[PDB]
Amino acid sequence: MGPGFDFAQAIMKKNTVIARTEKGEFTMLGVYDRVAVIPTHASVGEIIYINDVETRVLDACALRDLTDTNLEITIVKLDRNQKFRDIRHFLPRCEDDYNDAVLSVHTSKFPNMYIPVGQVTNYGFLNLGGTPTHRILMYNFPTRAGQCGGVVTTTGKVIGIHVGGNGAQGFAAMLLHSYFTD
Ligand SMILES: Nc1ccc(-c2ncno2)cc1
Repeated sequence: MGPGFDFAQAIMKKNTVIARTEKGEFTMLGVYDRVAVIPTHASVGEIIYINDVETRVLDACALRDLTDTNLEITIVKLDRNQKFRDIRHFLPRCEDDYNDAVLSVHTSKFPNMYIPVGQVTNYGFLNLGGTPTHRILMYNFPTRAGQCGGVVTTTGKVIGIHVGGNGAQGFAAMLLHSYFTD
C-alpha cells in the first residue's frame, strides 16, 4: 500500500522459503549464500523441508549472547542448489528502537500476509515460553500461532524475526549484521 510494504514485499519475494520441521511450518529468511535463519524453537535437525523439498542441513547453530542467554535465532546452512540474494547490507549493526515496521509471513496457512505493526521497542529481556531470552523487539499487535519466523522490516532495514506473543503484543529476535560475518 506504501513504501514500507514495498520493501517488505521485495524481501518476501526473493529472500524467503517455507521451512517445515517436526514442530511445524515457519517463514524462513534467507540472508546470503545458502545461509538462513529460523526461530530456535523450530528444533532444526539433520533434515528439513524447504518449499516441500527434502534438504540436508549442513550446519545449524542456536545463537546465545556472551552471558550464555538464549537469543532464539538458529542460523542454518542448507544443502540447496541455489544461493539467496545477499541482504546483509540491510541488517542493523546495533540494538535499536524503530518506527513504522511491517511483519510479513508466507506459509501454507498464511500466504502473502503483511501486518503494519507500528512502533517497535527495544524490549531486551523476555521470559519466552519459560526460557530467559535477550535482544527482544516488541510491537503492540495481537500476533497468532503460525507467524513465527515472520520477517520484521522498516524501509531499508530487516530488523528481526517473529518468535512469540502474549495475545496483545508480539516479540521478535533482533537480527544484527555481526551474526552473519564470514
Ligand atoms: N494475526 C492475524 C489476525 C487475524 C487473522 C485473520 N482473521 C481472519 N482470517 O485471518 C490472521 C492473522
